[PDB]
Amino acid sequence: MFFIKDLSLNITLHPSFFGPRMKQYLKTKLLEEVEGSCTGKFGYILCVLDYDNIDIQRGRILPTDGSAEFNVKYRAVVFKPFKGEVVDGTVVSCSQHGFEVQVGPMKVFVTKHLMPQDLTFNAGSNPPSYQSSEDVITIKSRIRVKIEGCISQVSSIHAIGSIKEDYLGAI
Amino acid sequence: AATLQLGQEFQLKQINHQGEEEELIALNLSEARLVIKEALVERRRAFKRSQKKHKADDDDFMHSETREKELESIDVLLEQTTGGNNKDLKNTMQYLTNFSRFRDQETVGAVIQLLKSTGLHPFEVAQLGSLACDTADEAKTLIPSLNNKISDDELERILKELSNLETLY
Amino acid sequence: PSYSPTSPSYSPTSPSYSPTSPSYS
Amino acid sequence: GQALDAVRMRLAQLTHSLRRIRDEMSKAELPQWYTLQSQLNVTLSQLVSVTSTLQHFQETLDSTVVYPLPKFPTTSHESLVTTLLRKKNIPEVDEWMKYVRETSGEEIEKLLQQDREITNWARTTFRNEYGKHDFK
Amino acid sequence: KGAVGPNNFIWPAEDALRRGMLAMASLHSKEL
Amino acid sequence: MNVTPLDELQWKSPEWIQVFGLRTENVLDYFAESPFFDKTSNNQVIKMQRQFSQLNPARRQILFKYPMYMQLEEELMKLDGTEYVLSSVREPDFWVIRKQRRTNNSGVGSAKGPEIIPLQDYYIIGANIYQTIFKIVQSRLMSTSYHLNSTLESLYDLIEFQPSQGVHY
Repeated sequence: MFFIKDLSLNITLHPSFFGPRMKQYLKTKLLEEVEGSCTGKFGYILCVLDYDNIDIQRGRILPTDGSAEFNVKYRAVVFKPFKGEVVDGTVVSCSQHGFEVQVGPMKVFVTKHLMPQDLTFNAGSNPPSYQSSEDVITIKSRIRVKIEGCISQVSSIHAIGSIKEDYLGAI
Repeated sequence: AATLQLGQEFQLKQINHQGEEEELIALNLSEARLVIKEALVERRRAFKRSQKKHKADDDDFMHSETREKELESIDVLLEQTTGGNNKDLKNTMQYLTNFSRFRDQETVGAVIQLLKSTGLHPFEVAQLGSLACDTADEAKTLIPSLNNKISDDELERILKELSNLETLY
Repeated sequence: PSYSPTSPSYSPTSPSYSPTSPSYS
Repeated sequence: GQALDAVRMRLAQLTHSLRRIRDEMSKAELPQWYTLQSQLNVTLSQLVSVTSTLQHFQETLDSTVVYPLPKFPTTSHESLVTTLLRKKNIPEVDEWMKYVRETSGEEIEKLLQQDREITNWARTTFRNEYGKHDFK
Repeated sequence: KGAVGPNNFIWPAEDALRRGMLAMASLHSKEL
Repeated sequence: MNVTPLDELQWKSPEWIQVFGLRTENVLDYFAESPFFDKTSNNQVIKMQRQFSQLNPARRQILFKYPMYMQLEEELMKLDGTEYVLSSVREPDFWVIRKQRRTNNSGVGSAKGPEIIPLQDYYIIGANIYQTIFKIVQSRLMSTSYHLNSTLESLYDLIEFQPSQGVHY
């Protein structure tokens, strides 16, 4: 879910970049390393605001290697869900065990035990989908999934959701 | 966040770098897409200004005729501002563009005014801006926080007005 | 919230076009 | 009240769009043609939506009866009350459709049915013309 | 202010013009 | 034959206010000679009956304030039909009447009293009388559309095109 947060990072600048243009190198390093990353403490790093207003701190030369470490604070827009969240998304792949829904930059999987029995798997259809009396769900179909759990690793967060209750499926 | 369990990291009250408490800010697909597009075009303009310092066309990007032309402008913007090293940003931007409920800034402002005039939680407001529900009960079930907090007539009125506000493509 | 309220666009200078005719008794 | 509330919000956004197009036309320098087209089309389709929604809920608007507040003082705000009370059209539009009707000027009914049959015939003819050539 | 006193106003009275003979003169303009 | 709508019709009676003056006692007497007062209403019938006999929220407040208003009910309950009754009064300049018609349905099975149904709106402001908002809104919108059409046709006249540049001014 999109939110604005205050973030900080420690960036090490190599001694070979020690010149009058160090601020430019720091800005390039920050933009090239932070944007698009994922942190389990704050979710995916989507965007950074006020690029011209980057805050900086005085260097502190490390005693072992000579690389100057800097502390940079900024404000960023990030995405992270919570337990019990309901989100609309796009069906990615269809399987017999369930389905996968892309929401934002993340994937939420639903197992066949997590939908009502009225939705039946049709493999002969192109592409294979889930068909019911009222709702049909397939590729590029907007589907609402109630996220139940999330697993966070260094570079990504996976999710598992359920649509077992009513008012779920095609919109 | 069925029970509005946002945790410490996403508290309603945020402490900024100035030390003053602020309301937590939540943006739907339209608001986030507009903000990121504005930031990217501003960064491109700053880059062009810097290049001119070392040594018109920007009005066509923000105003897009069609979804495909908007996507092409988005690809050009990513090529000229991002470098093509960030695939996750491209995927997020494509997801925003394909399923953006509202394309015009004024209509997005109208949606924001309609949703936050009642003073609901920012999470609920952003969810309503992201989700288009035909009936009030559908939204109430799909948004458990909205239960017991908003009258059904008000929710039906808001949903019908939002559905009417959707710009035809 | 509300992005911006509407500017007051009152036009008191408008002369109005009320038809007056049933004054004679 | 719900219908008038929807009318209120939609007309408020229409007035906001009018204020927008106003303060981007008031500049001494005219912007690019394309931005003007986008603003024109958006505001004009919004006016269409205004017309359609006002059409939809005529019964709710008609059922409502206008009455001043007991707390509202008319002695001091009679000018403001009269400002909103008056509804007569602007004169130029009035003589506009007067000259329009002047130019336009059982017989009328049979011309009406003749117009019906011309309309239906033209529609069928253009359907046939479209079907004649493969456009896919 | 609430008592309409005759023949003493700041501006010409509408009722004075209505009661004035110019009204019938315009009515009897054909006789003129 | 061209008729001015009665909604915008405004009557002035300087002679009556000069002779009698504006008061709640004779506000109905002031209204009697107006065109809006239908001669077929039961109020006029009550007036001739009284003449022959002599010859031979704020609703409850104005209910309890005046005794002639009482006499109005005890002379109006017997006659059902189009009748003129006062709505509200704030002195010394504002009076509004309530235009309603009564059908005393005394049929078996209806425990309610006589049916009261609105017919028209009348506002007495000063010595003047005023009598749909839908028409006002549509008129304003159509005049706005006419002005917009004029402006846009003028602007399109100002437009000039060249193949090698596009459209300029």
